[PDB]
Amino acid sequence: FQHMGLLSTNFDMIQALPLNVKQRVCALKNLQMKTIQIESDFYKRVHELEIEFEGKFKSTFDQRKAIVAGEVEPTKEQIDTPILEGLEGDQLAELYKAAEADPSAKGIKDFWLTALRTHDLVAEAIEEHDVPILSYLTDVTTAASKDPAGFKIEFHFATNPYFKNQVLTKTYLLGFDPDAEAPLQFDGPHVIRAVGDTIEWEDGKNVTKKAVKFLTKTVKADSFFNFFEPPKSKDERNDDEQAEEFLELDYEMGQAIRDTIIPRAVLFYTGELQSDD
Amino acid sequence: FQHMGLLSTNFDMIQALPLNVKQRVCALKNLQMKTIQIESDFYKRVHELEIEFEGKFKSTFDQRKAIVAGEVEPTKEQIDTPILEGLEGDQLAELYKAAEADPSAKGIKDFWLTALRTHDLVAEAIEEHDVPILSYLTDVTTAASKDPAGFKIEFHFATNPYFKNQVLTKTYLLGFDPDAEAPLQFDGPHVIRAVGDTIEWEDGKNVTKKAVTVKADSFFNFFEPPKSKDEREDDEQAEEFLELDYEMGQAIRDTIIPRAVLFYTGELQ
Amino acid sequence: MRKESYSVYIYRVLKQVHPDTGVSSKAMSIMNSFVNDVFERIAAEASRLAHYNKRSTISSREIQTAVRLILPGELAKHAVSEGTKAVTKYTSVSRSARAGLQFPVGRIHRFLKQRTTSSGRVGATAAVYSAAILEYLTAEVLELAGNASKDLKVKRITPRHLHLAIRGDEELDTLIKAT
Repeated sequence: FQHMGLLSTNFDMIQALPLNVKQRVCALKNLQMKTIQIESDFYKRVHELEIEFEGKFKSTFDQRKAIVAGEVEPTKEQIDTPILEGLEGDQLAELYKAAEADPSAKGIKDFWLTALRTHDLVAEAIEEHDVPILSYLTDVTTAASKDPAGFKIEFHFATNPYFKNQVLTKTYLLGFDPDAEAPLQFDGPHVIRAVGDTIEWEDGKNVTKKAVKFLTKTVKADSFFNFFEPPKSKDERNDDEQAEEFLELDYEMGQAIRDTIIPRAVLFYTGELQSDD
Repeated sequence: FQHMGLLSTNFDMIQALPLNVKQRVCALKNLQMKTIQIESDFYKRVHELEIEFEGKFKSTFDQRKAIVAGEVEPTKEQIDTPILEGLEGDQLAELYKAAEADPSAKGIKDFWLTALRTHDLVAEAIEEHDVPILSYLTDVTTAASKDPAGFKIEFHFATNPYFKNQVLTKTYLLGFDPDAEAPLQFDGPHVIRAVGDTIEWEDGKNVTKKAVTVKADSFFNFFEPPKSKDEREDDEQAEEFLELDYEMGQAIRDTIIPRAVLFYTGELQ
Repeated sequence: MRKESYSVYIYRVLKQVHPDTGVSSKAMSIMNSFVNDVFERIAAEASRLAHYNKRSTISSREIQTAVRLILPGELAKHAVSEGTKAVTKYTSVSRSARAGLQFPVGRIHRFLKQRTTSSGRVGATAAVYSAAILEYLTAEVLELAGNASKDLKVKRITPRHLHLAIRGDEELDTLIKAT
């Protein structure tokens, strides 16, 4: 979006401006940096607003967790809410008759796996060997922080034969000030560093690593759980144009989970939220 | 949002759910409506923040206006600011030598016309007969309101032979609450009504009308926005036209006004 | 293979070939099984063909060859013609509207990447080609089924209409039983 150089769309118009008009444009360039600096302060206030609203959302998220885990039963008010909207005639009543109750089925099985995999972006990171692991996810939560600035996403897993961790954490440290390397490019909070989480895999279960062979080396294998081994920033590095797009992809997937899936999880569970490619 | 439940991506999984699990999903649907209600309150709070930040943004925008109008000269700090980024000392020095100063040139000519027409969406609404009119634009400003909820965009025109108005105003009244008839679709503020402004055209200059007198394609139809249903023949397409007019307002308010000089240079693509 | 949902896209193709016709849920579930089962045969064949290339690539031509191996007779020829046209429109809005298709190019691209056992890239034209082939078959199966259902003076495509559509087509019947 923001270009740096002789590639600007109206360069030839700029080049022909008399010097005194050029100097007026320079002043607007300076003023534009002040405008972006104020936008930075705005984004900081929005971040604190999101922090403040965690307590407000908490009740509905906790009740969802309790319902999904089978720890609380639906009320009559909840039962009278249609499972799906926009159904003609007897279709709702017939939908409720299509499968009798099963008291052995507790809570909502595979809720978070189904919600995650129905979002097109997160779906692209879920391989088939990830599916039986994500079936043990009991909750996905998110919390933001002011100091240091950023947020985290936590994946809660019941006891499972894949790994010992009960919570897998992904943490994003964000910069809210305009970039000193490019002040005019600031478009909101930007990821400084993504910090993953060490997975304590049981024997033979690490689907993120594979060996290839005179020499044998361990290489990355496609897996959603590479979400917890994010690529390093330049400050910790030892390809730069391709590691940094991968970090942006990882951050964008984090943003989708935090901003979209977690607040609207059941609509992805049903598949009522769809994306036209 | 899929409004035909049978077309839902996981319908068959839902349909096969035992009745007692279905009833748990129903509870989640109910909880989801409460969640959307709180998201609604979040957007109201974001709106109040945009209003609070107007005093800080306005000072930088007022200074831009004075620079564009030629009412103040650049400082020494402002002159040391590169006209374009990512330029070598060579290129910048050569750029500054390409055209000598012209004391007849006041301010920055066609600033807002160039900025508006460099935005792909707004460019498609500017016809050729709109170009000489938009060249008299001296400022474009925007301000938001809490009650009634919405925002406005004001287009400031220097004295011009096309119309007598000094300011053309576009006002959007917004709804911040979920639709009670369908709470699950709420994805933020939605336009209730767009109100334009009567243009006092001089004789023969109304580029919005043409003799075939019929309506003519013109940017300035932005100031005769389509009516909502209470003021209305076709409804499903009049509401699409209202959304397009609202989306054009959002582009000007959220994107062009805060970064106008980046559209003037073409550094935002 | 896990059964993906195309219902919304199957419904959009239907409202084209028969704007006045509806489709029951059960009929919609058979259509989905049909598309999924065809797609998995296309994917399996494309993986086997990709191994006869340098870096094990699946392009629009690896899908075209697989279609010629899976679709019999005129079905192949018509699907190949619709697949080439879709690829040509895409390479010349959304990815599917770029190819003139209602079926989802983005989703099918993902389905190809995860289902195919080859080691190399899966090109976007292979997704475009695949979607056009599944759409064509869907549109053909819907045109015949919607034709049948109006013969019976009913406004809804049911499993009975689908079954009559396919058993009244030598190529479609052969395709289904081979699958």
